[PDB]
Amino acid sequence: ALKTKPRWDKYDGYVGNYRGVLGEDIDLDTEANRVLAVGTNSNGAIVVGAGQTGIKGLMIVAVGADIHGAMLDGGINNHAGDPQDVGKHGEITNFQPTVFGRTFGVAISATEGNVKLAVNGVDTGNIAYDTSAANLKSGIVAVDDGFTADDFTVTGTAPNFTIVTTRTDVTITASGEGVTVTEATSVAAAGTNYYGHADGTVNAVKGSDGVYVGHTQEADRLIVNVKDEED
Amino acid sequence: TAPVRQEGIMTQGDLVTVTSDGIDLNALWNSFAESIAIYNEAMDNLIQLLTYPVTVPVEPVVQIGETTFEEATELGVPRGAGLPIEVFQMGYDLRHYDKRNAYSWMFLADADGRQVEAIHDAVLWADKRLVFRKVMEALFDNRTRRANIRNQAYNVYPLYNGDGVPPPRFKNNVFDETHSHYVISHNSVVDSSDLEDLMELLAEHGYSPQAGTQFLLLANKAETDAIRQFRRGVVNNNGATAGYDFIPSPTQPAMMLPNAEGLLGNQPAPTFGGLAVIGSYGFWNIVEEDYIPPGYLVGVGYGGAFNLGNPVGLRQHANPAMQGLRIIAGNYQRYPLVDGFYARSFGTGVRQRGGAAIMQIKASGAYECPPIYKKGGGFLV
Amino acid sequence: RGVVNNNGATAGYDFIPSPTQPAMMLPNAEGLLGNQPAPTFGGLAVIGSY
Amino acid sequence: TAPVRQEGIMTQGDLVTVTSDGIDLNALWNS
Amino acid sequence: YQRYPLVDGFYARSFGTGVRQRGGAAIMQIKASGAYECPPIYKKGGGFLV
Amino acid sequence: PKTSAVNFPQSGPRPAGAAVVFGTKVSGAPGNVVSNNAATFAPLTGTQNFE
Repeated sequence: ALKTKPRWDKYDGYVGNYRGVLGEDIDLDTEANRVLAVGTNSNGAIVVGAGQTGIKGLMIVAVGADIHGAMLDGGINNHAGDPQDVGKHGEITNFQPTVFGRTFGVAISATEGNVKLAVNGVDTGNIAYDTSAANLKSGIVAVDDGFTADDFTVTGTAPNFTIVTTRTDVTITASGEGVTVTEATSVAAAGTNYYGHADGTVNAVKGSDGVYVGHTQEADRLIVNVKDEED
Repeated sequence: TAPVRQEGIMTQGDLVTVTSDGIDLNALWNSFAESIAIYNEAMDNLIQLLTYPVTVPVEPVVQIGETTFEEATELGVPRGAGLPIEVFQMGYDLRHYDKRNAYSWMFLADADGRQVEAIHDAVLWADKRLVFRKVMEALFDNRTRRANIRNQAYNVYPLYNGDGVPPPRFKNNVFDETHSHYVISHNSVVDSSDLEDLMELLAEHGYSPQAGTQFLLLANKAETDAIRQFRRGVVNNNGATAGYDFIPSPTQPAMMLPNAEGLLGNQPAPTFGGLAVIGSYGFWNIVEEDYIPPGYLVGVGYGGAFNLGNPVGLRQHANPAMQGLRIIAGNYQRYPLVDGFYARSFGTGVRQRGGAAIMQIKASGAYECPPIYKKGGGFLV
Repeated sequence: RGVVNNNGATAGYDFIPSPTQPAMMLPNAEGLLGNQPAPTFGGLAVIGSY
Repeated sequence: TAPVRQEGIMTQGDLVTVTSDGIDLNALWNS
Repeated sequence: YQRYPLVDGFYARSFGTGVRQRGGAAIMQIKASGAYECPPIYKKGGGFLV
Repeated sequence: PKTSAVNFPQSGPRPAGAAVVFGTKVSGAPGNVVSNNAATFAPLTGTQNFE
């Protein structure tokens, strides 16, 4: 048709897969129809990411869409205080990793002079082949497009940087010679261990906070078996 | 009964049996039936006055639609004409509630049928307390809800609350987007003035004694014990002076008529719908009701030229099998466990948004929903 | 009703005399809004109601 | 608030017709 | 105009007015000083609607 | 209000064999005072004109 989207295939509901209530509203553009790593806050309530307890399960907020492909707003399973289902043991099919915003690797091929990047196709002010991480931020912010500093993050050292963003509607590219840009990408990989994080993302990498949530088999599936986070 | 809730699988040792000294405890489950009946009659009288089956009227928007003649001439011709039209609709929410009961095979081997019938009855009692809470919460919680039908998202509304279509103009009263029927007294104790200020919220839209509108005031004992003191031309709380007499109903204890003139008002019938009326003040029939929390007045209009009705629309699920309280077979069936479910689905919304008003009696700040009728607070009154 | 009695307390009601009490004049020809109490309760004699 | 008069030849674009979502606005002129 | 591209039609009325018994009625305006004013809603040149 | 939107609750047939997933309706339930006093909101028309 056009897209498949993650769903519980096996979820029992008597074996410590549990009902709770949300502590917060779920973002329908950013968090619905995704595999969310979840904990509980200092009240009885489900939160995306590490609450008071750390990660205790996975949640899929299943939401329909209109015939034009937008999410149905008036749902009863996605606002604060709505009831939701959290799984520790089960299978998720049409599985995909979960990531928030956009992130771009920038790297400079030039060893002298200046280079140029485009934000949503409009060109940035010139930046040195040795600009500071502070001056990629200042360059990228400084165009009359209305995004401003408030929704960019930058980190790196002169040869390369990561431009992170919380929004989906901003795209970085190269436009001048002497610089290359790749958006990061995530897709499920067969025979891999997946890991929930304090953000609520589910990824193949355990950093300093990753809590094992399951392993895939064939890439389109996840066998969920949450090694619950502990103190 | 006490606010204590055992949950989980019923096991041996959760059994009730005749005691060693011969007390048949399984005879005693119905021992609160009188209090439950007094609670069942109070809720049913309120539900029958506050609620009605939903309909979807097409809401009229008043339009200009002007045209005029001009003076004719023997040569030449007059100008043309044309007219506008516009309308809207309002909707209702729906939500799903359930409960489970579960027994071990050892429990079911030894149990008296009277014990599992008591658990059934106590679930049927928790069902009333839920549907009554949602009827009250639909009127008391001044927050706007969202719902979806035919892929369209729409607001579900309480009384006028500063959201949605403003009230239409009436005579010279004209209303902006912020207009609200959730108000405060501005004083820590109820005045006769507050019963005038509350009446004005219905009368500003034409729902009025002149229009033939009947009025009901629901209040707690905490307020009615002040309202019983209102004597015409005598000062009350906060320097207010009562414009009318409180008139006791035929059921109340008698009073000496204090003046040759007689009391300014009319003596009410002893009931409004099924509720027991304590008396009137001005045009309000006053009902004593502990299901209204202390420090709140609820004024409701009925009838008149505007044909006011019950404020809250009740929605059932479109599937015939989804309707009423239903008992459902569980996933565990024989051994070692048996389980079963109870489920209800229904919802609410206010279409007639001006026909009632709520006042919180306090000095300052916005109106607060009483916690007992706030949406997130629980499943029992 | 509305008159302060002992210790600063104000009455919510009138004491209403029973039919066995001596006659009295009232400011209004209707006298009472409501009835006088019945003159006996059980087998005891009632002086009035409050 | 104050009245306005539409005047001219009634054209297409002055038509009132059944809405995208099926409201018969032409049942309502007597309102 | 009768078929295509236009159709039109007219409404017409003819009538008028006057007073015979000139003394049989009177109008007072409530004001401190100056002449009687015809109220603009009923002044002859002001329009064709009440 | 001068007319009401016609409600249309059965869009088509309903799936067979689901009759156990929904319970039996207990008859004497005290909360049935509310659902006896309720009706189906399923308007066919004007669904883009909720305001």
